Amino acid sequence: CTVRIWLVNTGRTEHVLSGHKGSVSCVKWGGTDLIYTGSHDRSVRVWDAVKGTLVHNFTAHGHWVNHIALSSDHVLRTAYHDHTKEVPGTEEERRAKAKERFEKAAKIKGKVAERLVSASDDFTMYLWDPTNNGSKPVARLLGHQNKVNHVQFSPDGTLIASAGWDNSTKLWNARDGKFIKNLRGHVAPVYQCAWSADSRLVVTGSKDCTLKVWNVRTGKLAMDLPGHEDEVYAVDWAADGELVASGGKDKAVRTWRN
Amino acid sequence: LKKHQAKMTIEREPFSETFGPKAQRKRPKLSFNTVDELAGYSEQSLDSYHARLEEKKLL
Amino acid sequence: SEQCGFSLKAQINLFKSIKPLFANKMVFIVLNKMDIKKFEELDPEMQQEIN
Amino acid sequence: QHLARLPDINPTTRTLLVAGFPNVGKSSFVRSVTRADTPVEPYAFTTKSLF
Amino acid sequence: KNLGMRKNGQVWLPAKKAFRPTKGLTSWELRVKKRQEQAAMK
Amino acid sequence: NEIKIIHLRATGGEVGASSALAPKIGPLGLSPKKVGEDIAKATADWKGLRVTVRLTIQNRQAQVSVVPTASALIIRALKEPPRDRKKEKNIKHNKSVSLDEIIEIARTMRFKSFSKDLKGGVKEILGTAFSVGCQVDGKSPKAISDAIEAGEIDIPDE
Amino acid sequence: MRYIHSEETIPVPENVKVSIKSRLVTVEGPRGKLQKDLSHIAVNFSVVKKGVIGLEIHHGSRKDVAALRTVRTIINNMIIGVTKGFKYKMRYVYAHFPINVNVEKNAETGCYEVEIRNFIGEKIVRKVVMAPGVEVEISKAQKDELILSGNSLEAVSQSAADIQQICKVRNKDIRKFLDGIYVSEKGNIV
Amino acid sequence: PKSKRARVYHLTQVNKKGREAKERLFSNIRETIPKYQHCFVFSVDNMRNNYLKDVRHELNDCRIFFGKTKLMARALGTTPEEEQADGLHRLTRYLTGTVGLLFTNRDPADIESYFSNLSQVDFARAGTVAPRTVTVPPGIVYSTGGEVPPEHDVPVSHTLEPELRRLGMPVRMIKGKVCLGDEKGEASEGYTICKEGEVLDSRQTRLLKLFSICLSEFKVSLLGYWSSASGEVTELEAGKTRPKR
Amino acid sequence: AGTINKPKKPTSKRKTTRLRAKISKRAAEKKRKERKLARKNPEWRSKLKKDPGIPNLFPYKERLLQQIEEERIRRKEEL
Amino acid sequence: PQNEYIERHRKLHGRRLDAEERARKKAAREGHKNSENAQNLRGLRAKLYAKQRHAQKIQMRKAIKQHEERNVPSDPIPSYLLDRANPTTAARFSVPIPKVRGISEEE
RNA sequence: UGGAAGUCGGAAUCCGCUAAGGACUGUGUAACAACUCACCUGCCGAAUGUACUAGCCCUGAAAAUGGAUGGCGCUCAAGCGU
Ligand SMILES: [Mg+2]
Repeated sequence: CTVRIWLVNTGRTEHVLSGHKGSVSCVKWGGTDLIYTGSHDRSVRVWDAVKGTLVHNFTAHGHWVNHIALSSDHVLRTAYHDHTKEVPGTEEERRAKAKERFEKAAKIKGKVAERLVSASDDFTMYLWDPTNNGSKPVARLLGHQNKVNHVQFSPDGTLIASAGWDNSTKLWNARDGKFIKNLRGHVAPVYQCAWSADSRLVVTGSKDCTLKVWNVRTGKLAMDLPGHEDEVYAVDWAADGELVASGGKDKAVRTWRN
Repeated sequence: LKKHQAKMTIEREPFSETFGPKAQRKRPKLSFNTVDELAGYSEQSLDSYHARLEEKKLL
Repeated sequence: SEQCGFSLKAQINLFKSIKPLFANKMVFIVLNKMDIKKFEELDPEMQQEIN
Repeated sequence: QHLARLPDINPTTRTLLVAGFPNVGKSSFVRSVTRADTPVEPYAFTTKSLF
Repeated sequence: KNLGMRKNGQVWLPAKKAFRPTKGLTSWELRVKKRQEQAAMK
Repeated sequence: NEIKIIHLRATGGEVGASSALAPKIGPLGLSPKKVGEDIAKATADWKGLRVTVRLTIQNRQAQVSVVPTASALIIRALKEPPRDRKKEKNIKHNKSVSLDEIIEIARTMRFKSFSKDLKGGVKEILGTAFSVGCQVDGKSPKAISDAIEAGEIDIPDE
Repeated sequence: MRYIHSEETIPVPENVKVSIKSRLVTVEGPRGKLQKDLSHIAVNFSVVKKGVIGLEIHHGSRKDVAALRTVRTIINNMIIGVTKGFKYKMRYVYAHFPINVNVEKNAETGCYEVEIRNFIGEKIVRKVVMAPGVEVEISKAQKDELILSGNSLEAVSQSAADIQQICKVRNKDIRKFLDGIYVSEKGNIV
Repeated sequence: PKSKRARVYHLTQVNKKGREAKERLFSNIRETIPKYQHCFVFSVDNMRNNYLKDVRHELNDCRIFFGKTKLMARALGTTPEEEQADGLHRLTRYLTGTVGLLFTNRDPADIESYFSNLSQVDFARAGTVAPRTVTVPPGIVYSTGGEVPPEHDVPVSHTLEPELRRLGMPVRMIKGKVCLGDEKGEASEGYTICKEGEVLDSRQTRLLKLFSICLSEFKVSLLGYWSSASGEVTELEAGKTRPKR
Repeated sequence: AGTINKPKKPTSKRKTTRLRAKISKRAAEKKRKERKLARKNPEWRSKLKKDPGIPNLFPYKERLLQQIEEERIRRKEEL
Repeated sequence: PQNEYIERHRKLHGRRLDAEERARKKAAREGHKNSENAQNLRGLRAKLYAKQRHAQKIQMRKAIKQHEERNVPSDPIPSYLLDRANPTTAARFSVPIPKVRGISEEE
C-alpha cells in the first residue's frame, strides 16, 4: 500500500507515499513533479513529489483501480528523443527540448494541464483534470460491459483507447469523455492496447492469443496478427512505429513489422 | 451495469462487515451531501410517499 | 457552562448548520445546567449571539 | 433481531425531538419527563440509538 | 484448618491421594537404574 | 491541598483533548477551555503526534507536562512531512532513523527503563521501532538488534 | 488385572464411637448417631491401629479397588456429621412479589415443614417436608435467608435441593425473571 | 482406561520450559559465581514476592537468583567434591523452602542495613494471622470496603457481585449498585471478613485483596553469606533459627 | 427411551434359509472378486516387508543386540 | 422495551444466583453426555451425530497441527492479474472414455 | 475508531527483567479497572502422559396382527477363544 521514491545514484529512499488502504496497482510520474497512484482501495491519489505530500484524493470508483494514464505519457517516456534522431549537444538543451515536448503535449486551452484517466473494475473510467476541475471529474466513461483492464491516451491527445474484459476495445473523445466507436474483433478479454505514433492505429493484445491492429478513423480492423500459442500479456508499439512487440504465456518474444 | 451492481456491492462490502457482531461499517451511504439537499430530499420523499399512499387507496 | 466538553462556539455553529432542517418546525433552545452557570453570568456578546 | 428490538415511533403524532451535543442532558430530560429507561452517564455518546 | 478453596464447594472433602493401584511394586532407585539402562539400549 | 494526578492521551497542537476530560475535571473546579489551552501549549513541540500528558491538580489549577514515550520519540525522530490528520489517514512510518538517534532516545527513556545497561535500553527502543515499522540505518531494527546481541555493533555505556 | 490387596484408612476422632457389624456402620458423636448400610459393597473392615479403621479388598478388579474410596468418603462424612455437623445457607430473592417463607415443625412426624407463598404472585402454597434430622430456621443476621442444619449431609443437601427445585420459573425468560431460592453457602455447624 | 479426563491442548504462545531452563540456570549461576565477592542467601516465606522486581532494580550492581531451591543448591554444589568454590558447599545448608541467592560486591553491612530498612505493605497470603478485625458495613458496598470513609470512597464495580457471592458475602444487585442487605443499611448486619487473631484462609485473603486491604508486609530476611576472599560462611540472625537442609 | 415399560417388536435372530443361502453366495462371490482384484492390483508392494524389531520391554534386548553385533563381526571376518 | 434491554437488565440486576455454578457443572458433565450420546443414540440421528463428531475431530486435529507448526501464486502472471480468482489449471487420438456400458434396444 | 489501553477490527508481533509471564487464552468495561489462562516458584510425593494396535461390549436406521439363538431359559454361563 505504499509508493517509494528512490534516488538512483545512491539507491536510498527519499519519500514514502502512504495512505492507501489497498495495494497500489499503478503509478505515474507527470511533467510537473506530481505522482499519480491508483489503488485497490478504489482511490486515485495525486502527490507532490518534491515534498512527498498528498495533494488530491479521488474516491469515485466503485471497485479496484486497475490502470491510470496521463495525457503526456508518450512524450514523458521518450524525453528529448523524437523523429529527428539528432540529440541536442548539452544537458541544458536536452532538458529544454524534453520540457518543450511535454508542454506541447500537455497544453489545454493554452495552459499546461495534464489530464488523467483511470480504468476500474466497476466497468467504468473516470477522466480528471486536477488543475482546472480539481476533485470534480471531467467525465465518467460508460459503456464497457465488464472490467476495464487497460487505458491509454493517443499521442495527439484527441482520443482515448480502452481495453476491457468484455472482449472489446472502445474509443472515446479525450476532451469531454464521449463515446465514439466500439472495436469488436476479439473473442476473449483484451488485456493490453498501444497507440501508434501518428495516432491512426491501435494494437490490442488479448487472451485469445491474438494481436489486432485497428484503424481508428474508419473504426475497422486493419490487421489481424495470429501466431501466439497462448495468452498475450504484454504489448508495446515502438515510438518510431517500426515494430510492435508482444509477449505472454508461450514464453517467446514476438516482433511484428509492416 | 445493473446486472452486476449487486455482486459489485457485495464484493466491495461483505455482509459480515456491514452489520453484525464483527461489523466495521461506520459511514452510511447517503443520496445527499448538504443540509439544504437533505431538507429538499425529505420534502420530495414525503410528497412521493403521500402520492403512493393515495394511489394505493384509490386502487 | 461547557462541562459537556464542547465550546459554545461549536454549539451555536451546529445549531446554525442544522437550522435549514428546522423549516416548517418549532424550535426551542433549552439552556440546561442552570445549577452550574446561569445565563446572566455569560460574557455578554455570547448573550447577544444567543439572542 | 435489531428490528425486533427497534423502538416504535409514530411519524404522524405529537412528538418532542430532543437533540444537541453529547453530554448536555438530553437523556436526563427524557428520563425526567417520561418513563423511558435511557441511560445517563458522564461520557460522550452514552445514547447510541433512538429512545 | 483448611487454607485452600475447593472448586466445587464441598469443603468437608478430605485431601485425596492419587489413584495408583500399582503403587509399591518397584522402588525408585531400581527405576532410576532401569531408566539409565533403557536410555543406553535405545 | 490534595494533589490529583491525571494521565491522558493527547494530540499535539489541538484543543480537542479536553472534550473527554471536561466531564470529570468540571466538578473538580477546573476550567476545561483553560486546561485545553495549557495542554496545547505543552504539546506544541509534538505537533501531530499522540503523546501522554500528565496533569497535577493543586488548589483548583492544573500543571500540564508531557511524559516522554518511546513511540512518540521514534515517530518524532523519523521527521515525517506535516500532514492533515483529518484528510491523511492510514499512514505508515516507513522512514529511517539513525542508531545515534536511537541511542539518544534510549538515554532520554533511561528514567523509565528497568534494564541494567544502555545496551538493554537500546534493544528495547529497537523493539519499539520494529513495532512502529521504521528502519534503522536503512535496515530492519530487528536486524540491528540481532547484530548488537551478536556483538557486531557496540553500544556506549551510560 | 486383579490386584491382590488394596487398602484404605479412616482416622477416627477421640470423641467418636464407630461400630461395624456385617457392613452396617454406626457412628456416634457429641451431636448424635448416624447409620449406613454398606452391604452392597464388598469390603473387609478391620482395626489396623487405635483410632484407625482399615478397609481392604482382596483379589479385586480396578472398579472394586476404586469403590473403597467412595466407602472411605461416606464414612468420613458420617464422622464429620456427628462431630461438627453440616449447614446449608439458602437465600430467596425476588423482583416485585415478596416470597413468604413459613417454617413449622410437625409434632406427629417430627419433621420440619417449609411453606412458600407469593412466588411471583402465585396463589398456590408450596409445601416441602424436610428430611428427618434436618432443622430449618429463618436467619436473623441476614435478610431473606434460610438455614438448614443436621448430622446427615445427604439429608441436609437433598432437603435444600427440594427447596430449590420447588421454586422453578416456567415458560418465562430466565434472563429476565430472577426469582427463586438458591443454596448460598455450604459448611459445618461448628 | 477408556474413561479418562480429556487433556486440554493449550493454543497459547508459551510452552513448557523443561531441562533447557534448568541447564540455563546452572550455567548462569556458575558463571556469576566468580564475578562477585559475596553471595547472600535470603528468605521470603509466605509472601507475594512481586517487590523483588523493585529490589532487583535498586540493586542493579548485584545479581539476584530466585529459582528452584534444589536446582540452585546443585548449581552451588552441596558437597565439597562438587562445590564451585572453596567453602561454597557450606552455604547450601540454608537452601530450604522459598529462598534466593544474591551475588554482590557491596559491603555486607550495607546489604544488611538496606534489607533492614526495606519495608512495604503487602496483601496477606493464606496462613497468616489476622492483625485486626475487618468488617464491611451494611448498605452500599464501596471499593475499599469501609477502610476509607464512604464520602471519599467510590461504589464497588458491579462486575464483582458474583465473585463476592462466591466468596461468601451475601450481596445483592439493587439498581446497578452492590448492596449488603438493603440500600439504606437495614435488615442485615455487617459482614466480618476476618477477626483479630484468626488464621486467614485463601477466601478471606482474596476478599481482602479485592477490597485492597493490606494486613501483612513484605520483608526479606538474610540468613547468611559466603565470602570468596576468606572462603567462609557467616551466619546471621534469621539463619540462626531457620531450619536447614 | 421407554424401552423397559413399553418394548417394541422384537428383532428376530432366527435366520431364514433363503437369507443364509444368499449370504453364502455373496460371500463366495466377494472372495472370487477380491482374488481377481488382487491379481489385477496395480498398487506398489515391497519385496521385503518392514520388520517390527525387538520390543523395548524385553529385558535382554541389549544382550541380543550385542550377540547380533558379534555375529555380524564374525561373519565379516570370515567373509 | 427497546434497544439492548436484556443486556441492560443484566447490568442493573445481574443473573440468577446459581447461573455460573450451573453453567460450570453442565460444561463439566459434557464429557459424560457426549459419551452417552455416542453409545445410546439410534438410527439416522446417531449416523448424523457420528459424521458431525468425525468432522469436529478432524478440524481439531488440523488446528492442533497448525499451532504446533506456528514456529516454522503458482503460474507466473502479470501484475494486473494478481490477487484475482484464477483457475488452478491442473499419435493416439483416443477419447477419454473409449468404452461404456452398452444399452440394449429393450432398455 | 465517537470511544477501542492484550481481549470490535487490519497488519506486525520485538526487547528488557527474568524463576516465569503471549505486544495475550477467555470473562469483563463505553473506554479503563478487575478476574482468568498460557508460563514460573513454594507445599506434596512416585509413577505418569500422548498416539496407535489387537480382543470382547454399545452405536453404526427401523416400519406397521402377537413370537421366536427351535422353545424354556442361561450372566466366575447353559456366551466367546484355545
Ligand atoms: Mg452522556
